[PDB]
Amino acid sequence: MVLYFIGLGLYDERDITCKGLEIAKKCDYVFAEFYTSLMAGTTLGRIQKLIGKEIRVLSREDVELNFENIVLPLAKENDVAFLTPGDPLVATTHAELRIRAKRAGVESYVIHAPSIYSAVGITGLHIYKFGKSATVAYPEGNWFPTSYYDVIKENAERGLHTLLFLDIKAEKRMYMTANEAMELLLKVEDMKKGGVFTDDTLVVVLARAGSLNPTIRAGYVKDLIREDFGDPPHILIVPGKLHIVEAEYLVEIAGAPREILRVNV
Amino acid sequence: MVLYFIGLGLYDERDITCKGLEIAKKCDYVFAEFYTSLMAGTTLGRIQKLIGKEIRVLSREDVELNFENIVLPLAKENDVAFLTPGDPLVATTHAELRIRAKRAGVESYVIHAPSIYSAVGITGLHIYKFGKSATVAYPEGNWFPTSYYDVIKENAERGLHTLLFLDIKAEKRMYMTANEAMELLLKVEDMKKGGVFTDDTLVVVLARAGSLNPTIRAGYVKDLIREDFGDPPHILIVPGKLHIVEAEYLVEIAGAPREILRVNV
Ligand SMILES: Nc1ncnc2c1ncn2[C@@H]1O[C@H](CSCC[C@H](N)C(=O)O)[C@@H](O)[C@H]1O
Ligand code: NA
Repeated sequence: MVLYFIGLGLYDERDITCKGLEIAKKCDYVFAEFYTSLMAGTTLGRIQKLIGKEIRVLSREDVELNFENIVLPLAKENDVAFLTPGDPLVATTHAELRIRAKRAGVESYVIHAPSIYSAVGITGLHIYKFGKSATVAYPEGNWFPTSYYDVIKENAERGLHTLLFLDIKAEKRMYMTANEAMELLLKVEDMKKGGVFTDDTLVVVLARAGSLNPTIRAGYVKDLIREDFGDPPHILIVPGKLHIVEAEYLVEIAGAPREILRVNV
Repeated sequence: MVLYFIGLGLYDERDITCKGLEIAKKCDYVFAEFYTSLMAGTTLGRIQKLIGKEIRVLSREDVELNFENIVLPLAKENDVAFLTPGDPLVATTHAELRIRAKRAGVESYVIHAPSIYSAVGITGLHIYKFGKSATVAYPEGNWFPTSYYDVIKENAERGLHTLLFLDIKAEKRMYMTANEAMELLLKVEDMKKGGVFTDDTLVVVLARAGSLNPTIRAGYVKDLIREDFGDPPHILIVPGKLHIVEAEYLVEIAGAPREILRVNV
């Protein structure tokens, strides 16, 4: 009578840890959701074939409203697994599902998996220099989210990098690209005019982390805003003050303009 | 002709990803480093047994000074693997190694794995709320470093959580405990008197992230500074103002006192 939260990783079914795989193979019932992120290199079949079980995919509503009615009941008499993209507790609200499990008298365990939050290390930017993170959300009707713009400003003033999770509407199969995120940011800059995000701002794009050939690009907005970074998922990063070696990496590995090697201390 | 940077995960030999294990097994040579961190829930022998390859351990100097004379030469005519605890490229000096690979005409690919950076999500604290990260270092001789205290100050001041890595002496296999870290911080608070870290400060301790039975504890320094958090390694987090959902998780899951539901929200 246990519930396992198991991350599947960044790109394909093999990004799962061996610990999670062996545990998943021996669970009675296996559930999962694919609305918190996109694993571009795999399919449900591949996942099912890898763990040797049929997986019941749950919708956001099934989880947020009926987790305790669909999943927990079974966990009271069996060993149940709940699979998610990346790490199950990073930039999701799944952590609260553990409280529900507790209230239903169900023991829960977390099996971590590679996450985009730590994968940013592949950009060459020192991971400890990242500040507050934010999400660039799609404007809805007359509602135009902008708080993520202030997060960048706040981190930039402190010389810290800003990681920007990009929006996702799984049901509409919509995955915000770094380009769309750059366009939204420019529109917010146009209205707020804080000199936070312009055509001359240096940004970094990481696409399909987890795959062997992710797209890692660094450069000025004016040049990257119309560039093709490949299929989603994407994340956008606005670096703060760069260390010489961060700039060297961005140039040598992310194809940034050599001139960023010239750091303004 | 190929060098693989492969993460070993958080705690034991099963924390590597299925993808990382397959690739490691197919490599001609396998190197590893255990100076940036250790795999406390396993041994070199168990890791070597799992991969079925002999693992040549490299020291900090081997890597930082001679990576190109020890690892890259073999990577020119074979498939080589470089294993590191956690997620590759997280340790600040590792990203530069890919530049060294490029300069040597060696292709490199990164195979991610869980990192404490994302695994701390198990504390219930929202990831986007973490600010700049830092390391608590042991004072030595006439050197009393305190920047990690200022980091906590700048983060907390902006409502952000501060992730604190604790000092480690890999070669001597000696870890700084959360208890020791708190003592130092109270000591630093006594000299700077900035009202950042006191007996009433709320803190979270995460130990053995990755294992199925990690220690997640939250409470005030006055009650935790002498509590036994078990075997290392320990991770210390000084949360900023909490969101009610975070506080509820720390209470129900991390045994935090209900007092935080009114005092720290
Ligand atoms: N492989 C990947 N490459 C690029 N961005 C990714 C990614 N996986 C997730 N993201 C980013 O994160 C968003 C989902 S947020 C949920 C993150 C997940 N729990 C994790 O641990 O990674 C996506 O919309 C995208 O912006
Ligand atoms: Na961070």
